[PDB]
Amino acid sequence: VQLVESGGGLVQPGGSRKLSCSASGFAFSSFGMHWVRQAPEKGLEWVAYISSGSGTIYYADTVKGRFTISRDDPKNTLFLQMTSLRSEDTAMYYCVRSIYYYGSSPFDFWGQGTTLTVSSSDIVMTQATSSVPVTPGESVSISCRSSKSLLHSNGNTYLYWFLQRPGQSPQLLIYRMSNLASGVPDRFSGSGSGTAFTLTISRLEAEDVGVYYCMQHLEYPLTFGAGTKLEL
Amino acid sequence: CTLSAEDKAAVERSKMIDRNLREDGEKAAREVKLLLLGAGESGKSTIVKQMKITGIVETHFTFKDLHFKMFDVGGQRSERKKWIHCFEGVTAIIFCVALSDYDLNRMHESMKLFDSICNNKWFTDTSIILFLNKKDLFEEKIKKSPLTICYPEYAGSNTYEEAAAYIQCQFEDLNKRKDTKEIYTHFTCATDTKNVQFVFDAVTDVIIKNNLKDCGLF
Amino acid sequence: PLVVVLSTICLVTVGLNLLVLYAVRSERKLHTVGNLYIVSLSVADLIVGAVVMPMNILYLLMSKWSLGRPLCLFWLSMDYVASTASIFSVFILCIDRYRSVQQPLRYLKYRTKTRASATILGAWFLSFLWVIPILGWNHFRREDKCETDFYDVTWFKVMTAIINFYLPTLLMLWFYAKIYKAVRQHCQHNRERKAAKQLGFIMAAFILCWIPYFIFFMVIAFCKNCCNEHLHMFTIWLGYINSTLNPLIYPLCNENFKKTFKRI
Amino acid sequence: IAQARKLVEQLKMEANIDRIKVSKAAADLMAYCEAHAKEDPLLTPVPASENPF
Amino acid sequence: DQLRQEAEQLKNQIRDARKACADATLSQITNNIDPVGRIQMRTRRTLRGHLAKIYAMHWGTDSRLLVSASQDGKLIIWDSYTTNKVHAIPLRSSWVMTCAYAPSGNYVACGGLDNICSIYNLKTREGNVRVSRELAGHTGYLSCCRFLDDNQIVTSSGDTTCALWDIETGQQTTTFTGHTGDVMSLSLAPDTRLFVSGACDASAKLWDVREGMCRQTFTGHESDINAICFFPNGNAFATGSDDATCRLFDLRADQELMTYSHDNIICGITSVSFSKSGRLLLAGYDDFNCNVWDALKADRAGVLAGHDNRVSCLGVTDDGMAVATGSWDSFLKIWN
Ligand SMILES: NCCc1c[nH]cn1
Repeated sequence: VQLVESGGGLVQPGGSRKLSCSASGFAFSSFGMHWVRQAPEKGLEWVAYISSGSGTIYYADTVKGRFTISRDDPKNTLFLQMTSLRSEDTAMYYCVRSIYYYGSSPFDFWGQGTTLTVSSSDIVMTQATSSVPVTPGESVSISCRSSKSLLHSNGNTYLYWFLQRPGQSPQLLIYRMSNLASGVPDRFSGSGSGTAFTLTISRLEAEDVGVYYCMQHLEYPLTFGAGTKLEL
Repeated sequence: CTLSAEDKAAVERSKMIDRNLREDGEKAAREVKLLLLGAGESGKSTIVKQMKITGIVETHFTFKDLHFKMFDVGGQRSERKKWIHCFEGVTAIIFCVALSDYDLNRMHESMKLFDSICNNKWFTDTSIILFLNKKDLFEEKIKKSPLTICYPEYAGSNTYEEAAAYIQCQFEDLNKRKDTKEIYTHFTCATDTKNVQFVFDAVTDVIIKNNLKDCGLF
Repeated sequence: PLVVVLSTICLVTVGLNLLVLYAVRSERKLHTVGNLYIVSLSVADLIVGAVVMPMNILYLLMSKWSLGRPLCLFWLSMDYVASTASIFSVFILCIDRYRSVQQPLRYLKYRTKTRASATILGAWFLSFLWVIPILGWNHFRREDKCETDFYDVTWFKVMTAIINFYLPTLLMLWFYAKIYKAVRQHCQHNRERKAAKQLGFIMAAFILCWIPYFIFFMVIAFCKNCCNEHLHMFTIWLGYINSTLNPLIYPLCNENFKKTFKRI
Repeated sequence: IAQARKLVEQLKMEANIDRIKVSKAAADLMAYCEAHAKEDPLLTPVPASENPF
Repeated sequence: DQLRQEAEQLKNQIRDARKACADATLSQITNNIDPVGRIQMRTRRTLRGHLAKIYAMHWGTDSRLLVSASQDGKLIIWDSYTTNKVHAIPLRSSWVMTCAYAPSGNYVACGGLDNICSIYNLKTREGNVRVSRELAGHTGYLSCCRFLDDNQIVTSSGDTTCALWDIETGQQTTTFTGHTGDVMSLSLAPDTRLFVSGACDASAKLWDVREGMCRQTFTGHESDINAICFFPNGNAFATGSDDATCRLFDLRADQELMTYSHDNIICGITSVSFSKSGRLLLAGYDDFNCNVWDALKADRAGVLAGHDNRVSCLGVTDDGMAVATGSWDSFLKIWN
């Protein structure tokens, strides 16, 4: 699987750009797509969604109606056309896939992201801290809080954990608060109930350092935690 | 009730699966499914070649805007016929028996086969296209002797067409009920596209007759 | 007494039609391209029996329209819409059967349920088109009698009658005669007995129920109000009995429909 | 000489059988069907709250 | 003849040894056990979307997912809870006659008339279901795929033989022969170290997956054996005849434990399954109705009257919460 986005660059305010996400290596038509973004050294923030078949579309309330998302399934090329960009739209825009059925990991693979720069109700997810120094071999516990109770009547606690190692793109770790992602070491484990949630990392390794994130998927819009950084 | 962002996305996926299943079924009903049968050493690699071109062997040939599917049976060895019912709804049963069938007794085996498919509850209302294709050896072995060698029913003169009529004449006696199904026998020279055209005609006549039974006329 | 009998008829119609529709919803073996037309026919006859007929029954009992001008116009428009829909549903069903028989393989290239629904909705749109005059004739009368604004316009009445019963009747006769020819040639190899009986029953019911009414249509268009009113209601009730009987001809001649009804 | 030899050899092993007879194995079915009678959602209908359907 | 006489006397005396120690019937002891009343089960779910006769169906190991195969040429994986179509797979040959679900849920196997068992992978990194393997080597139509692990599968066929296959290599690891007719159904034991297969020869047999040994043989029917299943404790198995009678045999007793037959039933059983407690024997019939028998007294404690056509496949979930039934009308029904 290889999602590579193109369209990043520097643009003056008031203009319009387009970001393409040329997919390769999976059944594009069967995957819904997102456009999670990240402002410089601040945290992640969802942008848009487009379901399979282009049936459903959702936008972030910050730019709802200002961005538009279109999916070209026979060609495997997803677009997000931004109409008017302010000084706050500058960010690294990621292209994320998501497949929804009973038992899927709907945030498994995250694109390589593209850099976009611009010259000068909703559930709130809070992370306790912003930096935690630790050394290898020490078990660590990270925790973030939510406004409502994510435990849906189904029983699924729609809480997602990511990890953005320095210079890389996020990588899913726990897609429903208790289920390990694909290809991640089995030392990670998530728990927690109600509003509070915690991620425990036993036998911490050198390469596990980075800014963790907690996201909720109980209801749109999708909201990200502030971001906990493990320091070494 | 309100649904989760995921539990809705699951429901949307099911609709897409449901749409494709329905759409695919429409294409299936546009084809003519002809079950192809034959007796031992009757000649089965010569009529299939004439068409526009292991267990079950399925063949495709689009002739005059009709997509024909022909399912051969020369791959299955178990003759228990626990799989015939899977061939309900076929638009015909192309049964191939030639005049040289008494070279390898043919009376018991051949008549027992046709009595089998005319007795099957599943096939009694489907037409049976009967094929007697070639004319290269059908005359040179009739004159060897009367048909008393293995056909005691007849002990009279044995010409080509007259005796051929007797085989057909005794054939319809095999058909226990001619009220619903119809045999479309063929006596031709396996030299050209004769075989393909006859099945096309025998396929139009069975389709058109099926429409009327739906209209309540025929 | 009369109303009682009429009521029975009315109720019967509705009941029967509903059953037919329910069948085409349940079996899933009836979800063919030759049953969407029967569904349209059943819907038209259900409208006739549910919205049109009962108000007419009330009109006979009270000898006057007690529901006022708006409901008068509503009832007249529903009557014309549902009657034209019934006739055109029968016509399109006949065209379906004829094109099936004369060109079986070719039609399969264009016998998609999409085309069947398109034709059904086109016929229903043509029927609904009847509301333009019934509600806007004056733009382009006793208060106790419900009637249209054109019931004494000769040319309009003649043209509507031609477009509603006579041309469909002639084309139906032609196509059912051709279907009978095909059936006979196929039977030639008792068999033709069933086909003749069914086609005769269909056309006899249709013509015996709908020809007197359009005769009255054109005559009172010509006469300019010299005719009786009791005659009118008799012909209209024949036309309603036509929709009552339609479920007893088209869907009862199909084995799957009969089995579905037997199960219920 | 060796066509039915394997067949009878299989029959020979069908003679040396750990014979647990019909009544010896009659109670085993009864014991199991009783010891798990409380876990069967169909034999004993489950309350409408714990039923996932 | 010498071996024939030895064979004839061996069986007669072996049966005599079985008869001599045969104490009493199951009913003679379980008569005092009270019945289960009427098991009136209502159709909670109706899974629709198949456009042809449904030939096979297998429950998921988590008691929530289903697989169904149709003559339509489709293999559909449902969510039994929300009646949602998780997967839809186009099979190479429309003539499907059996299917199985991997006990880990990763793969799904299906086969039929083309003598090939196609094994598909569900949890692919590319998001679609591909064909991991095409197990070929049988010389007849296939039936009753039954996964053992993610890399070991049994298959019955109309070649009068069953076969154990190492899916990774694709070579028949073992071949169990001895039948004299098409083998219609096999059902793995709970511990996955044995299995029992019934064949059109009106006889079934217990085979060992490890040594390829005809450990036991079982007779008593007068017609084919179109269905077979294991008692939940792996010590008995019930076969569904085309004779229109079901029979519960015990592996150890070398005899039929009991017969489930009723006069009104004139047609053969198409599929057989058990309840999690080993009490309700569910038999799908050709009468277009299933039938719930009390698996210890042989009484029809209720009926799953549904479908417009004959019932082909039954399944009871791992926890016993539901009963999925299929039939030639192309509708699956989940009863509870
Ligand atoms: N019963 C309404 C008769 C009609 C329809 N269209 C014209 N006349």
